[PDB]
Amino acid sequence: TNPVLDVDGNELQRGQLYYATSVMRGGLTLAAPKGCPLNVAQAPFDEYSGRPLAFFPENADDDTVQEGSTLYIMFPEPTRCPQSTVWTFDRTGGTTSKAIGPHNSRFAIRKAGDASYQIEVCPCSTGVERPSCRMGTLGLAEGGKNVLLNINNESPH
Amino acid sequence: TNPVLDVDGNELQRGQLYYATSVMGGGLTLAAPKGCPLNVAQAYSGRPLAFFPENADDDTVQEGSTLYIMFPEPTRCPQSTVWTFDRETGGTTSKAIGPHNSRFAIRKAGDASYQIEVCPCSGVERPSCRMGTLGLAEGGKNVLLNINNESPH
Repeated sequence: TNPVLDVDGNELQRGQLYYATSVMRGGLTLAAPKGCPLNVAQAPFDEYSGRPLAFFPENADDDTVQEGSTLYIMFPEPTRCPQSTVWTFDRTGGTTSKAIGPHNSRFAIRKAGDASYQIEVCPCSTGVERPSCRMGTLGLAEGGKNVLLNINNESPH
Repeated sequence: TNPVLDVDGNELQRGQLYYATSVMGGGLTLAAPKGCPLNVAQAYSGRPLAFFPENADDDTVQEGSTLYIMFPEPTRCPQSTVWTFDRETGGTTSKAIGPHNSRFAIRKAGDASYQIEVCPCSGVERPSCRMGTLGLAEGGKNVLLNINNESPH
């Protein structure tokens, strides 16, 4: 079909760590003030490569992530907030609080991937949007005409 | 200290996925009725685990030093897939992280003798099989011994 590749030329595997490193204006993190639900945001300083992401297709298969097929995204690291590190869309931006739902549509928790300077994210089932940097306390993710292009590079290889 | 080896004689890493398989039957999963939150349960080999020392150091899981345990997998419940002793007396799913001093029922520990075990540290005791629909996890004197084996290696 059309798998999503990493910066080395290799496919994306489910449960494996990748950085959402940006070819645009770095990676993504979990950031919110004071309290709790962390919101998905962009990494601040310059050593901040970001936090590693794990992508999980909805159906068990050959565990390869493909372009356009729906999935779940999560930061598989423990956080200071009790909410799930899996991505939710509020309808606002992306939060961390996501259940999983293998029924019919209406579930602002399923994302997807599609190409352009690499791949992109689509909060879609029948197609809703394509997130971009919010921009202003934290570089949150929303949806725009100028959209956040990122390349997925693997944490230890 | 002494590192927790996995079943192949190799150390436990952090982030690396491990199945906490029993020794006499099944691994650990997340389980509850049709209502949230989820509790750690026993049974398949279960669900994979992930261990995170509270210090970013050698990146080895070692005997005694505290750590967080998480299921790095998406769940049907909004709560964190990181462990949290409930103290009201099972293992739940509101895993926060705390660098403050003691009184934090989320950090755990490893203890040898099977091979390794678990402990709620910040210790109180060692978790057992709870048997409280599905078999949860409580701390007791009839401990639950598990062994850590790796998922694609």
